[PDB]
Amino acid sequence: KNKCVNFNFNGLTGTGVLTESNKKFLPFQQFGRDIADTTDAVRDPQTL
Amino acid sequence: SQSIIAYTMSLGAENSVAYSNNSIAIPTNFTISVTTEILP
Amino acid sequence: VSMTKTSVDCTMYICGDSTECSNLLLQYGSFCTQLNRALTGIAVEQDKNTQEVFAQVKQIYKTPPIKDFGGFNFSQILPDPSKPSKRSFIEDLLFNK
Amino acid sequence: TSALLAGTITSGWTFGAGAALQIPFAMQMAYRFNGIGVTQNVLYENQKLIANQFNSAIGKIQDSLSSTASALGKLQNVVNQNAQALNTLVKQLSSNFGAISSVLNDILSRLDPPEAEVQIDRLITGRLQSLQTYVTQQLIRAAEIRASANLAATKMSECVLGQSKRVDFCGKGYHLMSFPQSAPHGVVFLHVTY
Amino acid sequence: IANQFNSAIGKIQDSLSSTASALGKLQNVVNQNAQALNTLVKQLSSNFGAISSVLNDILSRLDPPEAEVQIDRLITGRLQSLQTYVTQQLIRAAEIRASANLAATKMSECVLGQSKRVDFCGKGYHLMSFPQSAPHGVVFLHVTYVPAQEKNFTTAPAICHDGKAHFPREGVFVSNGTHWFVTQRNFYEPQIITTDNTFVSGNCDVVIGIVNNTVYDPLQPELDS
Repeated sequence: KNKCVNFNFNGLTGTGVLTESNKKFLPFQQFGRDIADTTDAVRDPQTL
Repeated sequence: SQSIIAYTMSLGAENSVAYSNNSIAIPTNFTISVTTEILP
Repeated sequence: VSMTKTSVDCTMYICGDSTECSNLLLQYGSFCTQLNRALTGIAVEQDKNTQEVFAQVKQIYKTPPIKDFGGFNFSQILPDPSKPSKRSFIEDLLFNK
Repeated sequence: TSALLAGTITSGWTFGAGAALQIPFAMQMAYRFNGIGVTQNVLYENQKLIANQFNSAIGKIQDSLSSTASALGKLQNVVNQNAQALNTLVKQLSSNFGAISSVLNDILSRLDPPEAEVQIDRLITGRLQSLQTYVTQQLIRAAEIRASANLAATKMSECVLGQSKRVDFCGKGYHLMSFPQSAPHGVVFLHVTY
Repeated sequence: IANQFNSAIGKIQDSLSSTASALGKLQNVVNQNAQALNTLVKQLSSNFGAISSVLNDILSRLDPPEAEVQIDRLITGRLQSLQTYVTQQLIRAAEIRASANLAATKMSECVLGQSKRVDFCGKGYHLMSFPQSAPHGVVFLHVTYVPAQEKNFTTAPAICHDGKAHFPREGVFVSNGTHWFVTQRNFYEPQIITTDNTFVSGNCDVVIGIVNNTVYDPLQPELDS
């Protein structure tokens, strides 16, 4: 966290910095998107 | 003894003048000016 | 009067951190460089348009402490010095609508 | 903007022609009434009416702007036109342009070198066309805004720093004075007319 | 005035001879025009994904079944580089066209007449103008009138002579502390307050700011004739 790193998740890839936030993902949701179809949030597949 | 400096831009000095119900400022002299203006 | 000043990296928009893509883009010429000069030239005009409009006077003036203007109430047009932003009540309506 | 008010309200038309000369406001309008072929007896004899009419007219501007949402439509279109160009610029990245996939990683990590270069050549040629379409659009929109600013620059000189004899330029009717106000990416003039 | 004018002409020669940045508006026209013409020539040396940028490198080297594919890439690239040039020059002509219509307007109002548009024909009160030619442009020398030295005076809108309010015809009333005169707004040329320099309207019980003073009657000395 707080470091420029790459991402290889179960269903998400890219490059960026991870930070804690107040967002919430449903139990049937993994990763979010903004208005421009770009990812701006993700839930960890192992931790809650 | 020189260097580069950063500052907030100035908008010009302040020349607030007196105001009242009975005072007027009339000029006494004049001066002719010649300003240049270039246009393509 | 003005527009939103913008600039776009012609490389990162096309090649998102891809060395192979960038190596091929380098063979297309100065298409990449031209687009940065155009948008940069546009951003300068949006900074000139405010000087050619608002800065009609190099000299700054101010109102007196006693606002006697022959019965005309300019309190709605003049700025509110008691507010954090030195703007008027009508300017507040414009920056909010 | 606060300076041009303090100059117009108290110095009139002189601060736009050299040094600022003091003139009372009730005496300013007398010249302005004479500036439109009206003798200045009507002003001094009816100062109470001119003030109550002006102050009442300023109040309508607040109620009108605070109620009419379509009043600032000119400045909102400038913002909406730009944002549509930005989102359109980003949405084109998701398009394939006739390729296997819009993502380079799905091609660079999937196909061999001599095959991936052809698929990549289309996205480069496609995405590069979206930029020239964007740049050319903003380069035309910068011309319309440039004429609107050169117009407003004239109105901040003729209407504000003086009195205009041009009809319907500084407002409908015989013009007396103007009072500018700022706004996001624009100006708003409060023309006074007889 | 003749010496103030001839002195200002000498300063323009000094500023134009020293400050080369005065004519920066005209240098941006030739520079931008030259950069675009140079950009096309540089685009010729680009391959656009082909084997080589030169035609003879492909015509006599590869066969027509394969040369037509490589040749099509250059024609596709070099043609877009023209549309980018013609489009830019076709937009720049509009900005030039707006400047010409403006300069033509100034050559009509400011030169062939005396304008009353504020800050249009030069800063200050406009008197006349003198045009001067230049490469790919035009130059104006706006002669103007500017008051320099000021003095505070006590004024008033009207004067009460004998029940009637005497407003001025031209200028405005002033006071040197004890005595009242009439003077033009833009220059101090005091005159005696008389019926010819005034206009009667109403009475003193309505106008605000009025003062009591005497108006000289030109028919005064004829009474003792």
